[PDB]
Formats: sequence, structure tokens, C-alpha cells
Amino acid sequence: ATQNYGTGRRKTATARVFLRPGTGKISINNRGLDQFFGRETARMVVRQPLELTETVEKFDIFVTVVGGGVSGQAGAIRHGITRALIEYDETLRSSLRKAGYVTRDAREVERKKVGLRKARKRPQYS
Amino acid sequence: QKVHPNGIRLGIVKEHTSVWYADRKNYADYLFADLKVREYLQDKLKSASVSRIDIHRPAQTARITIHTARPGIVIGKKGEDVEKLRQDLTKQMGVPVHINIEEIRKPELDAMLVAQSVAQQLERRVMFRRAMKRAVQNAMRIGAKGIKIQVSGRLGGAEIARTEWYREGRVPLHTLRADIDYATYEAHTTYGVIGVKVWIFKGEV
Amino acid sequence: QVNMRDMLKAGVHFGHQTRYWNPKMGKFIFGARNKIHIINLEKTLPMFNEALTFVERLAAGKNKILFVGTKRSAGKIVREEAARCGMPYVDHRWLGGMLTNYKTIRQSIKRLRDLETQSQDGTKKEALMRSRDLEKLERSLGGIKDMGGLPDALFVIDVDHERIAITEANKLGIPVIGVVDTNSSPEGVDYVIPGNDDAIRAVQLYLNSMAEAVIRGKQGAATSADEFVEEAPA
Amino acid sequence: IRLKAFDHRLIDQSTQEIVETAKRTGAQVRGPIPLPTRKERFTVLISPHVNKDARDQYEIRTHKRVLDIVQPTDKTVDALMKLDLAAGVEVQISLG
RNA sequence: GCAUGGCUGUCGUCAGCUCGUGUCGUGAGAUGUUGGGUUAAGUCCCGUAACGAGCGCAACCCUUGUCCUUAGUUACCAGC
Ligand SMILES: [Mg+2]
Repeated sequence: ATQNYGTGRRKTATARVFLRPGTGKISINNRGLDQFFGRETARMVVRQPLELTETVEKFDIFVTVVGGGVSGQAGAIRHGITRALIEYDETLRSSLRKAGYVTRDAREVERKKVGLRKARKRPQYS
Repeated sequence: QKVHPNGIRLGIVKEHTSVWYADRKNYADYLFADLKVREYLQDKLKSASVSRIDIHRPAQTARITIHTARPGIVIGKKGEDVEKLRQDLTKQMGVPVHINIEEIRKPELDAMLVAQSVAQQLERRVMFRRAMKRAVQNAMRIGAKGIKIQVSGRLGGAEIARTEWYREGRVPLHTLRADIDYATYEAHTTYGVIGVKVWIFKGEV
Repeated sequence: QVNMRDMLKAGVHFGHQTRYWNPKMGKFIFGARNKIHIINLEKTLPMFNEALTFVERLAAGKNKILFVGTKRSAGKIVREEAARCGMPYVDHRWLGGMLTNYKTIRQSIKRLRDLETQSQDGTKKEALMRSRDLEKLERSLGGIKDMGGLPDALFVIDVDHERIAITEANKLGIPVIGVVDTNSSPEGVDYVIPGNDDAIRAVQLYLNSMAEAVIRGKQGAATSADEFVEEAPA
Repeated sequence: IRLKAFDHRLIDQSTQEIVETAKRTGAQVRGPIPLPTRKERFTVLISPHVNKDARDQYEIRTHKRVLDIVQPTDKTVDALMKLDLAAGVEVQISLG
């Protein structure tokens, strides 16, 4: 059919993104988009790959995201929807490889090592 | 300094000497059995050289495979020691005990068997090097591709802690792919305590 | 060969210069025309013919003759008029210690006897990691496929370039067939050839005599290989 | 059926010793399902007299593994339990 | 703990440290291991009285990041 499955992970988050033709229906975990992400700039960051590919009005969007942090789930959707947009063709492939959206951000947290206190901070001597 | 050459390869080269699953309520009641078995058996089998004592636990009892390079000393006149110990391993380890004995053909290619002979020679007042130049070439006529033997201790002197070091062949130690034996048996002379280390290198992969 | 116009046309007579000079060689000189030394023309060919007399004397006696003198410029005639079953040769720089350290070279020819056959199989770059080393071993150990014994005839084409092999020869006592020049010293070489190494014609007309005298030595050895078993012409 | 052992070169190599040796006898047994793994870290000090910042840390694992029958009609695996236990596998039975 | 074995710190995860045979030196030595280029690296290439070999560095191990196959309860809810 026209249902399109999109996943995306960033900072231990995971978002199921479904994409199908509709009229601006943006719903996440049975919540509105302005209601879910309370008072942040990432309310527009989830639209940034969408408005780049000039399809902001032409699809239903159904998002289910689990785990992660507050602004880590918003990055999971942004990576998640870019994989769902490229199930169509590779016309928007070059519009997103150049945009720097398709690559999953590999930067994950680092473990505490013995002798040190943080991942790299160490106590003071004299 | 030179982390133990079994503890880095439990996995890619060798396996444990004892396999049994235990719950968290009986895990520390099978270890104290299996650690005073090995102190018992080696004090009895001081002769008839022993390299490895494996222990399996099947359903609810036991199994033990004692390895000697001279099984006829232990099985003497059809198990006069086998059934005698099997009565008395149950007195330390309340389950019924199996005892099984294999051979260690090529006894000069396992490190425990070699290093027990070094303590024997160096307590007969044999020279510290004539004992060991002959204990490496004999273990190079047949078998291995590299041998290190370190002999450290008093070495007869007054206030002397020197280390003999002799090597032949190839011995890697930072390759996890390889296959290395290791053993430390000691020696009590009429003065001082001599410790001997052995690094028999068999074939790789 | 023994012809005089072979000596005149090849460019034998001329030397290096007048300041590059050695008076231990100066007995065998003729003049100093136009600041370039002219070698003697009349004492060469009695010495040159008697050199080939003892080449042929060895060549029918079941032994080896070694050709050296690797210069990349004019040593290709040594690459060309050799490589047959009775004469080893060399292609790269003479290794420091070959006649005297021959026990090591017996161990290093063990790699040579495998990596030709080992390229039957040919991962991807791992084949190139070992087929690269076949080029260097071909460059140096390739000319020697013989093993066993020591060569009974060292034919040095240039004495001033290789004092290494002459020293290692006289430690063992093997004959050295040297070709000296004006500037090089006539000491260490056994059967001298007071010639020149400054033309492609002179380096070729010294060597057509040598590889032909061993063919007739092999033709003499084939004449004498029946003498080894049968006694009627022996 | 549930299985507990200490290394995946036994416990995931004894399920085929049960899946093949029960589906042969007619009854349907589905594919085994993995579970989460027990992981226990043990950081121990290494020097006899003290030097604190030299340490060494180990880890003991426990692999779990769950089978699933469909139609129970075979007591064949009930006799073949001493076969399917080899060295360190424990099998609690849940014959679904 | 200056009679010692065992076990750990340290220089320092720093790129070094040695041997066989050979030649030079009356000898202690030295050469290989220096030169040009290059490298996280005695890592490589070209050179060269040295030719080789070992320890090390690299890789072999673990984990994290992409996809594929095998698997669906206690996990999973797109379709019903
Ligand atoms: Mg150095």
C-alpha cells in the first residue's frame, strides 16, 4: 500500500514513524505535536527534513517513540522520518545526503574508568 | 606485569577445569568442596605426576577425571587406590564420587609435569643450569615450538636473588589466538624458596 | 677473439684519465695521449689467451664458473651470455658475506624454492604481501639456483667496483679471473686481463670469449663423459 | 521449557539436541526464544598491601533459553534428559 | 621485604631492546639497528659488509554504530 515504515535512533531513543498520504495529520503517542514537546525549539526541528523536501502538507504522520531523553526523542524522529521519506525513490537522496540528515549520530556516552572520577576527569594532586 | 596467561584466554584458546551450574543459594557450597579436593589429591599423589583434575557435576552426584602420565602407579593391582579413595572422597564431598584416569602421553609437553621435575632436581643438589639446559632440549626433541623457563630464588648464594632465563624457539604472549601452557611449582631447599615458571608454547590457532 | 681489430674497434686502449691513477698498474701502460692514458696493446693478448686456457682447463673438469660485476648500465651482457647449466651469475649488489657466510645463504634459498610454487594459490592483498618479496629474491638470489660446494672460478669483470668478492675469495683459496683497468690495482686477482670497462663493445668482446670457452669445455666434457666409464679413448 | 548455563557454546548447542530429537517423534516444537542475560561485574583489588588505583574487574554471565512445544504427546525427551544435560546445563520443564 | 618465593606500583602503552653466523679492531668494542623519504610505530620504501631470527608495534579478543538470515513468551501492536 502507501503506508511507509520509518525508524530512527539517537541517544538511546527509538521512534516508530509511519507515513501515509493525508492532510497535515501530525500525531505522536496520541498527542498533538505542540502539546507533546513542551516549550522547545525542537518543535520545528521535526519539520526541518519535511519542509526541505516540500511535503509538509501532503502526508499523515503517525509517530510512536520510546526511551531516550526529552530532546533525544526529537532527534530520533528527525532521523526516523528521513528513512521513511527515502522509501519512495532516490530523487530526494541527494537533497538529504547534502543536507546532513541521513547519517545516524554515533556519539554515545562514555563509561567511568578506574582512577578517574568522570569519564576523563581525575582528582587533583600537588 | 604480565597478566596471567590463562586469565586472558578463557574462551578463544582454553576452557575451565570445572563445569557445573549452580543457583545463588548453593554456588558457594560447591566451591568449598572443589577447592579442598584439589588440595587433598595433590598431597596424596605427590608421585605419579598429576597435571589436571577436572570436575563435572551431572545430575546430583559428581564426576572426576584425574590425569596422570603414569596410570599404573595409581591403578595398582586393579584399583587398590581407586576404590580406596572413592570411599574417602565421599567423606569430604558428600555426593557419590566417580574417578576416571587417562594418560598424558608425551609427558614432556605439559607444564605441570615438567616443573615438578625441576623441583626434584634442584633439591637433589643438582647444578641450577645443568638441570635446565637438559630439561629444555629434551622437551624440544619432540613437540613444542617454543619454551621459556624462568628460575628465580636464592640460587645457592648468600644474598642473591638472580633469575635464570633460558629460552629456545618462539613464544608469543600478546597473541590471544595462540595456545600457551603455564605452571608455577615451587621448591624448598635447605635454605631459601625457589619458584619456577614454565611457558610451553604448543602450536597456534 | 685473438684478432687484433677486435681489440682496435671495441675501445680497449683508452683509460679513465690521468689523475685517476695507480702506479701499481703502470707497468702495463703505453702512453698519455691527450691527457687520457693509453693502455698497452702488445702484452694484453698473451695474457688474454692464457686466461682462456685455464678457463677451458676447468670447464671440462665438472665444476662451476661464476660471473659477477653487476652494473645496471653495462652488465646486461653478463645477464645475457650466461644463465645456462654450468655457470651461475648475479644480478644485484654483491651481498656482504656470501662465500664465507654460505651457511646462512643455504637457509635463505629455502624461501626461494617455495615462493615460485607458492604462487599457485595466490586474501587479496595478502597474496601481494608475499608476491612482492619474490621480486627482491629474484633480483639477488635468482641467478644462483645451484646449491652445494663453492664456485671454483670467479670471473670478475671490474676489479675497482667489487673488492668484496675478491677478499672473500682469497679467504677460501679459489681462482679469481679479474679484468683490471688503469686505475684499479692488480692485487688480489689471479689471472689478470689488462683491459677496459668503458664501452659496450669491450665488455661484450671480453665475454664472448668466456662463454664460448666453457661451451667447448662442455663439448670437451661431453667428449670426456664417456672417458669416465669407458677406457678405450681415455 | 527453560534452560540455564554459563556459555553459549553449550546452551545454544543443546537446543538443536532437543529440537531435532523431539520434532522427529512427531510433536511440533517451535523455535527457541532468547531471554535477557544476567551480567554481574566484580571489581576486585589486586595488590596485597595497598596501592588502590591498580584494580581488575571481572564479569560472570548466565545465558537463558526458552523452548515451546505445541502438542504434548512424547515422553521421549523425558528419558533423553541425561543425554541433553551434558556438563553445565540446567533444564526446568515447562511443557506448554 | 637487605635471607627469599608470590603478588602489585613506577618510568611508559613509551618505541624500543637483544641474538645467530660473517667481516673489521692487539683489545674493551663496533657493524646489522646507520643514509634519503615516510609513519601513531625499529611502521614501511629506496639505499648499503652484513644476511637472518626473536621480543615488541600491528592484527587476533570485547563493546558501540548499518543491514541480512534463524527465533515470538512473560516481550511486541501495523492489519483484524
Ligand atoms: Mg637501538
